[PDB]
Amino acid sequence: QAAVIELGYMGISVKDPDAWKSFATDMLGLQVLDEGEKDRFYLRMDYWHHRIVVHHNGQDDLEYLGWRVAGKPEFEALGQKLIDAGYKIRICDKVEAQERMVLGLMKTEDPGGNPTEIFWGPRIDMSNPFHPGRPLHGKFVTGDQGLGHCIVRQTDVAEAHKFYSLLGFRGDVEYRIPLPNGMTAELSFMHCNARDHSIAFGAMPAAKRLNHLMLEYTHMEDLGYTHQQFVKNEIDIALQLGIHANDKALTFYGATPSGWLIEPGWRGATAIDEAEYYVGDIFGHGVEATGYGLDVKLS
Amino acid sequence: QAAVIELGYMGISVKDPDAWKSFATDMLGLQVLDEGEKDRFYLRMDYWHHRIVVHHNGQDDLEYLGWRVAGKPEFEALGQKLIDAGYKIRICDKVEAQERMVLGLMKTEDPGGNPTEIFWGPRIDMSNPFHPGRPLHGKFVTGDQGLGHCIVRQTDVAEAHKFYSLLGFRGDVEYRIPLPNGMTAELSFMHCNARDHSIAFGAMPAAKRLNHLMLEYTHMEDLGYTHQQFVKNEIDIALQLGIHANDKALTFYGATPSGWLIEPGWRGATAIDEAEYYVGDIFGHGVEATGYGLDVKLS
Amino acid sequence: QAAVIELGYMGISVKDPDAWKSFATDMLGLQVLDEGEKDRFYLRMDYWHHRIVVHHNGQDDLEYLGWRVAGKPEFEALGQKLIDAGYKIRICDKVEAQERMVLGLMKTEDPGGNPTEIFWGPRIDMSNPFHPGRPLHGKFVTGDQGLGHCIVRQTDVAEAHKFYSLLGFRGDVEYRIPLPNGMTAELSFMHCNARDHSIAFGAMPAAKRLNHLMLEYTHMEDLGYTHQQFVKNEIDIALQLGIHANDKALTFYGATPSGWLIEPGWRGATAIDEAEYYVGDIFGHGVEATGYGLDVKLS
Amino acid sequence: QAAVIELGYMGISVKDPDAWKSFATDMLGLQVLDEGEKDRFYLRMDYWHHRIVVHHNGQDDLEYLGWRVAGKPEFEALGQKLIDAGYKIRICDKVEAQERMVLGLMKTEDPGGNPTEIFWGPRIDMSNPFHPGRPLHGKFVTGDQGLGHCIVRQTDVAEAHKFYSLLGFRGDVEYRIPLPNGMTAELSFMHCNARDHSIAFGAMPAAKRLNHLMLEYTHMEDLGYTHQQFVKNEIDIALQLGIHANDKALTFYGATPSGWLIEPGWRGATAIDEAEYYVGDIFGHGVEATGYGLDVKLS
Amino acid sequence: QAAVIELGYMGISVKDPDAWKSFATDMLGLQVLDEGEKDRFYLRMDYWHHRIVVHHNGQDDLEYLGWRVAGKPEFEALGQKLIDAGYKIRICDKVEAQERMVLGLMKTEDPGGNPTEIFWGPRIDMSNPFHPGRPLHGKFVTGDQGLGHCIVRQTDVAEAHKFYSLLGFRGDVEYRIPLPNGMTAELSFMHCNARDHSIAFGAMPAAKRLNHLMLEYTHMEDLGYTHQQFVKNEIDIALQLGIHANDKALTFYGATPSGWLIEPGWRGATAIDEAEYYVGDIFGHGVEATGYGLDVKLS
Ligand SMILES: Cc1ccc(O)c(O)c1
Ligand SMILES: Cc1ccc(O)c(O)c1
Ligand SMILES: Cc1ccc(O)c(O)c1
Ligand SMILES: Cc1ccc(O)c(O)c1
Ligand SMILES: Cc1ccc(O)c(O)c1
Ligand SMILES: Cc1ccc(O)c(O)c1
Ligand SMILES: Cc1ccc(O)c(O)c1
Ligand SMILES: Cc1ccc(O)c(O)c1
Ligand SMILES: Cc1ccc(O)c(O)c1
Ligand SMILES: Cc1ccc(O)c(O)c1
Ligand SMILES: Cc1ccc(O)c(O)c1
Ligand SMILES: Cc1ccc(O)c(O)c1
Ligand SMILES: Cc1ccc(O)c(O)c1
Ligand SMILES: Cc1ccc(O)c(O)c1
Ligand SMILES: Cc1ccc(O)c(O)c1
Ligand SMILES: Cc1ccc(O)c(O)c1
Ligand SMILES: Cc1ccc(O)c(O)c1
Ligand SMILES: Cc1ccc(O)c(O)c1
Ligand SMILES: Cc1ccc(O)c(O)c1
Ligand SMILES: Cc1ccc(O)c(O)c1
Ligand SMILES: Cc1ccc(O)c(O)c1
Ligand SMILES: Cc1ccc(O)c(O)c1
Ligand SMILES: Cc1ccc(O)c(O)c1
Ligand SMILES: Cc1ccc(O)c(O)c1
Ligand SMILES: Cc1ccc(O)c(O)c1
Ligand SMILES: Cc1ccc(O)c(O)c1
Ligand SMILES: Cc1ccc(O)c(O)c1
Ligand SMILES: Cc1ccc(O)c(O)c1
Ligand SMILES: Cc1ccc(O)c(O)c1
Ligand SMILES: Cc1ccc(O)c(O)c1
Ligand SMILES: [Fe+2]
Ligand SMILES: [Fe+2]
Ligand SMILES: [Fe+2]
Ligand SMILES: [Fe+2]
Ligand SMILES: [Fe+2]
Ligand SMILES: [Mg+2]
Ligand SMILES: [Mg+2]
Ligand SMILES: [Mg+2]
Ligand SMILES: [Mg+2]
Ligand SMILES: [Mg+2]
Repeated sequence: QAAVIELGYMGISVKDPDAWKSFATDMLGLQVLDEGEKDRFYLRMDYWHHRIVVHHNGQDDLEYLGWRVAGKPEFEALGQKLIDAGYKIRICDKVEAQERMVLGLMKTEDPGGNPTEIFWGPRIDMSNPFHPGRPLHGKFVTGDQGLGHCIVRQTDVAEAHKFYSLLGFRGDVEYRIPLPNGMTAELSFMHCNARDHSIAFGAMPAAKRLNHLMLEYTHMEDLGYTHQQFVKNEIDIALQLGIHANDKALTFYGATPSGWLIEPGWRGATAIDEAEYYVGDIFGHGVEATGYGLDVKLS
Repeated sequence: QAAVIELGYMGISVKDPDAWKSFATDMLGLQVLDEGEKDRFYLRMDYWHHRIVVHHNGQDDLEYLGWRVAGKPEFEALGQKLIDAGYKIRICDKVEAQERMVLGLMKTEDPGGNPTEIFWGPRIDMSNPFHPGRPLHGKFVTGDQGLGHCIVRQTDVAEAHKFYSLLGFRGDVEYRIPLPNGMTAELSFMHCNARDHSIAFGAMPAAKRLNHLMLEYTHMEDLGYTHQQFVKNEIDIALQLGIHANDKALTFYGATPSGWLIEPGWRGATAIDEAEYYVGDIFGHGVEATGYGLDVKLS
Repeated sequence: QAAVIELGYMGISVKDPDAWKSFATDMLGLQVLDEGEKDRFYLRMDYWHHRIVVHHNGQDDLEYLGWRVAGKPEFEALGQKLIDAGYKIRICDKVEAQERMVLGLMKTEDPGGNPTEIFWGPRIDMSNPFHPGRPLHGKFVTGDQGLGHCIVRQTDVAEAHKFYSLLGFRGDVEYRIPLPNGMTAELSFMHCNARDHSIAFGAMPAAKRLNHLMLEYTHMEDLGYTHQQFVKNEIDIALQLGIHANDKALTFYGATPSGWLIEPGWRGATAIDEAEYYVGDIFGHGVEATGYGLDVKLS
Repeated sequence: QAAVIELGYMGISVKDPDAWKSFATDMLGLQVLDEGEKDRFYLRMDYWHHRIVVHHNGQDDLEYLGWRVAGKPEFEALGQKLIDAGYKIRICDKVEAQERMVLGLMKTEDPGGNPTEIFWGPRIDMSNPFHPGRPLHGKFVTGDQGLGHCIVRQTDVAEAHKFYSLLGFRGDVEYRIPLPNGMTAELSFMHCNARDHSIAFGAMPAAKRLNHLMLEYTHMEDLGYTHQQFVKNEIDIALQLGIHANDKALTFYGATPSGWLIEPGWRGATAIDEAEYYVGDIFGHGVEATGYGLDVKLS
Repeated sequence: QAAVIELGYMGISVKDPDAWKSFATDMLGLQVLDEGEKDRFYLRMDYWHHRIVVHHNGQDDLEYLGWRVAGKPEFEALGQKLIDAGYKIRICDKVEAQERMVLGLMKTEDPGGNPTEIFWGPRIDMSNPFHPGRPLHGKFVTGDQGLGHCIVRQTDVAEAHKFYSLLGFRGDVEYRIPLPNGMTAELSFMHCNARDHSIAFGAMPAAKRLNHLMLEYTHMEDLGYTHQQFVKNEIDIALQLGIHANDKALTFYGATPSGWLIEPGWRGATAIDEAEYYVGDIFGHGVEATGYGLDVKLS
């Protein structure tokens, strides 16, 4: 059955490109690639030409998520599936596909308004191995798991679930978290490969499309050094170190120059098709810096 | 689903059979088998009776590619599939099948005019283990991967892709290579088993059906010795040693007595169903000898 | 898809039960189980209550082959498949099923006239571990591979193939063996599990239903001792020690007291779905004693 | 502790070099190497320049056994050990060492009169991989196990044992075999590496220094084919196929053109330091052709 | 027994430090570390503070080899062993040890005049992971194998062998290579850990202490890219790509800015204690650029 197989790339727009270059390299160990374009640069994690496009003169938010399918037959099948179900899509011409450096490209929006791209045939620069922006003990976990995961804004969880399910994702409510005001927040997490989740959401108020992006190190030492960099440089940590009940990953959440959060992590477990839920994390992920997309403790 | 499972055998015709015997044995380590026929001999690589038929009084080009299916049910299913799709096929009688030493045989041509045979039931001489034409450290990689791969001539890539897809192959454009004249050459690569590719093509001008045949050694030492044989004997090397971005194989391309190229290699990676593309090889495969099927550098 | 999964049991009839008890125990290492019945006894190989039923006052030939399916749903599906295709079957009542010690039983004949039973739910005596009729270094290869294999008589190979294919077997002509008279004998071999073949046949003249039964030792030492027993006791060996091209097993063929052959063996390879053929065995299996079901050399 | 580590090479002399070339290649699969010397040629089994030197104008017997030590320090230590114990040795000059193609060489005789050489630094031709004299499924077992083993003549087992023990071998009486005349033959077997034995002997009357040489195939198929070659060509088999109780190897013993026996085999077990004994082999090794070094059955 | 366990560090002096920084980073992928010292900088390969010290205002040759022992007890034992055998050593004070960044240090010269240091307790910067001077697919092989190997000048091979044997190395003559003038060059290779050799030499005329330094990549792709860098930048290659008979490594030899050779390589085999010799390499290592420390082909 035709399905999305990974979060292949994403685009963000920023107001301060120079701050983003220093942040990405020094704080995270990502590689900056500048192709001489006036309005954008790239961040690499592996052999792909890029994983993140960073657009200038921007909004400090997500621009697009790029979801990969295996090839042209799955691209065509999924496109027709979306059309048959009543979703509005546009099949892109050669110029637009070349902009993203993919062989085939279609554009749509998810039910929450998040620009969503489906593509086949990423550009891989095997001649240009990843070279991190600071020394690293290891590298990033990508491969069959794609670049990482995001929590994005939604207005109707059922509608969002319908859309991502059509795309081949699996998952449902995995957390029922008590809120300070007596309500219970339901968070849904969906997978499309071995990464425990690639997309997640609730129907929570949010000023930005993007709540956080999670990037995963192969080595615990790089995660620890990254955490220390945030502390040393007095960068806000919204949720402190902890371990998630679903994916078993060791992570924290820190501010980016755009105000949405980065979640550096290590040791994510394999996705499971069998739905379960929790009322909190294993421990940690307590609130430190207030006033971010995540103001409430997870355990 | 019924599908081609390997490149089982191939036939070539040559103007100089004696030169071909010395080339195949000394330069490559293939085994010559002469069954006393006036007009042909065989080259072996493994337990199969043969992998290559070498016809005399010839054209210095490919005569046929022989694609294996698992058995009679898949043979019949694929035959009917070709007929239903409007392709012209001929089901061969016992005499023609016996000529190829197979249990069932059908003949057609691919959209580029390359004679294409589909068969089941190869003859295996378990009593006669491979005995290479020169001493070898190892042997050849065949088995589930078939004999090797070819690049062949096509006039319409989309039509070629349709035909091979019907036969059960998977793959698409994997290289977009800049050409000296400012154009971009698109090369497509298709697999039917664990070998990264078994057939590949672009819509490129070509005097011969066959651009090159790739044969894979189990041992790096045999590849190195083969490379040294080409250098020592001053045989043209069209593309020097390098590593492909798609299959990760260490290979070079040298002249055969027929003028098309042999690509001896080592360390091919497992095929992947997920389409990606590159703008060049990892490195190497630079042009040395000019005037062959490949005049342009691959990295 | 519903299919036969193993040769579960078989029945033979004999004129000399006492000779058969001594032969089975001393020459082969099978276990004799006598349940006090006037007209039969059993031979064991493993935890099954039995693998071979030996009927008295007999014909020195095969009485029935018992083919297992996984359970009742597959039994019912296969029964209906046979009926729909025009084959005559009888679904057995409780008394007949109890005679065979199975939970469900149907009876038919293959196109060559060989009585064929299909059943589910064999009786396993876990409380009664196999105890061989002579000391053994090892045991027998059974399990997922069933008891062994037989070559049986057929009058029309295509009809036989159709029947066994309906039952879920796979396989075709694997040998084209030159005969002394200038003809070529075609032998077909079919599998229904990991055993390289469980049933095989050609359209060859035969006085008996059963040409041979093959039983496989886990240990080479037991095969060698068995071979030595045949030599020491001057029991006819029709085909001497050799190795088959298809299953790679080390075997010989010796006379039983019933005149059909036993093929003791060791080291059978895993079945393959990809059809190939040979013109002889790896070596050995030359003719020694003449006048048996196999009078012609296999290599 | 300084010790012999393998049977590295051996020398034989023959009356019929041409018969020996055909025998070694066709019957055994050894590689003939002729360096243009008037009086000798070589047999190869692996990457070593050679394992067996075949001298012309000879006696149809063993000329020397060449025992390897790890290096110069062990060579010197063992030389001094032999001198201290009262054995007569000669340290060879450069010319004599070069004849054997070794870096250091000493010559002596064992207590039975068998010329015995101790050396370090064999010549290995890594550029020249083994190329068998007939097609082989596999190759030979050499490496840490050396070339094979011999039974040689002795007049005093205790004296022989003392000598080989000084050289670093371990082992003792492993067989007490009943003889037709009512006596019991004691055979001793000694190891110096993982090969179950490299040298063995009893105090038995013998016209030749060499009773037999055992060579081990990696693949059972090559052993079987070799056995079939002896049968087909009507070459005397002194002891038929069987399995040894000590090393668990499948072997037979056949005549060479020199009248002493070759023991082709397969599946030798790892040497053990713990002494045990047997009164016969597992089975087989019965007498067929009479009048050879071995006239008595082993089981 | 106390012994040297690896080539831990080395010092070189150069006339052109800027050329060396560009060469080391771009051509080899080494990491430049400048600690602000006026007269030296460092090259890193791994977590060690450094592996190579590069001194300014120099002689374009080796300054010292630094051989590690396990700890203080082995340092003291080896020091006393050298004194007892009549070698001149100096035990260094704290200032000299701190210069090398080691816990204990002694200085001597080998019999060929090559400055030789023995130390315990290297400085490891676990906080500062290796960051190569160009992007790399992999990293370097160091660890238990130390930094690499050198061939250095000697005037008396027996004396050199005595010295290195006292230090705990093992090895002897491994090559007897025919020279153009009819002589035979003997080369000796010694190991002190799993690296096939760490030091090697003959008694050959040489203008420099250092003939070559070998550095080993984990990944074949980095070796290939390095080879391509030498070709592209028209840097002299003295011996072309080939494989050594002793260590089985794929290597070539290229000019450094100091005129002695670097030998980049991949796939070195484990050292063996059993001495063997060869008359050439497996193949390759033919002469290209003349006028370097190696003017003669190795195969
Ligand atoms: C900000 C921006 C710039 C270019 C694009 O193609 C896009 O999608 C967004
Ligand atoms: C919500 C939104 C609107 C426009 C943008 O360019 C963007 O990144 C986000
Ligand atoms: C907890 C949360 C915060 C912001 C979001 O956009 C979301 O989907 C969930
Ligand atoms: C649950 C799961 C695990 C691994 C996968 O590759 C996948 O698609 C789903
Ligand atoms: C592994 C670990 C250690 C300390 C923490 O506070 C935590 O959340 C996790
Ligand atoms: C509650 C939760 C679980 C896993 C995540 O990756 C995350 O961001 C939040
Ligand atoms: C040249 C040639 C000869 C015989 C054939 O069967 C064939 O296909 C081609
Ligand atoms: C193009 C072509 C035509 C005829 C042949 O026999 C051949 O090998 C090729
Ligand atoms: C690059 C190339 C050259 C010749 C061909 O026939 C082809 O398909 C591709
Ligand atoms: C991609 C792939 C890998 C292995 C196979 O056997 C196959 O058919 C396809
Ligand atoms: C492994 C390797 C070594 C050298 C080369 O030039 C190359 O292309 C590959
Ligand atoms: C560009 C390319 C990649 C892989 C191949 O086998 C080949 O011949 C060419
Ligand atoms: C001879 C015989 C006896 C009983 C049976 O049930 C049978 O099938 C055959
Ligand atoms: C052919 C045949 C007929 C009756 C039997 O009982 C039997 O075993 C065989
Ligand atoms: C060779 C052979 C002999 C007897 C048979 O019944 C058969 O099917 C095949
Ligand atoms: C070819 C094959 C191998 C194993 C099996 O279990 C089977 O049913 C078929
Ligand atoms: C393993 C083996 C040994 C001897 C033989 O004759 C044979 O056929 C097989
Ligand atoms: C020719 C052949 C192959 C395999 C067998 O089991 C057999 O009985 C015969
Ligand atoms: C017969 C013979 C010839 C030369 C030798 O060196 C030797 O030991 C024996
Ligand atoms: C006993 C004996 C004597 C001389 C030889 O040359 C020989 O090979 C054997
Ligand atoms: C049994 C035997 C035969 C000959 C010998 O030389 C020997 O040592 C033992
Ligand atoms: C008994 C034994 C086993 C292995 C060896 O390497 C050895 O020297 C001894
Ligand atoms: C494995 C084997 C088979 C038959 C024999 O006679 C023997 O000795 C060994
Ligand atoms: C009795 C015996 C055991 C092992 C051998 O190798 C042999 O030649 C004899
Ligand atoms: C050239 C140089 C400079 C400082 C040192 O300590 C040394 O050994 C060499
Ligand atoms: C031979 C030599 C002399 C002095 C040095 O500083 C040096 O590096 C080498
Ligand atoms: C072959 C060679 C060249 C230079 C040296 O210093 C050496 O020891 C060996
Ligand atoms: C020969 C060898 C192999 C590994 C080692 O660690 C060593 O010291 C020696
Ligand atoms: C692996 C390899 C390939 C080509 C060569 O020339 C060589 O020496 C080694
Ligand atoms: C002849 C040789 C072998 C191995 C080496 O590392 C080397 O430099 C030279
Ligand atoms: Fe997250
Ligand atoms: Fe190719
Ligand atoms: Fe059989
Ligand atoms: Fe023996
Ligand atoms: Fe070297
Ligand atoms: Mg989940
Ligand atoms: Mg592909
Ligand atoms: Mg089969
Ligand atoms: Mg023993
Ligand atoms: Mg060595």
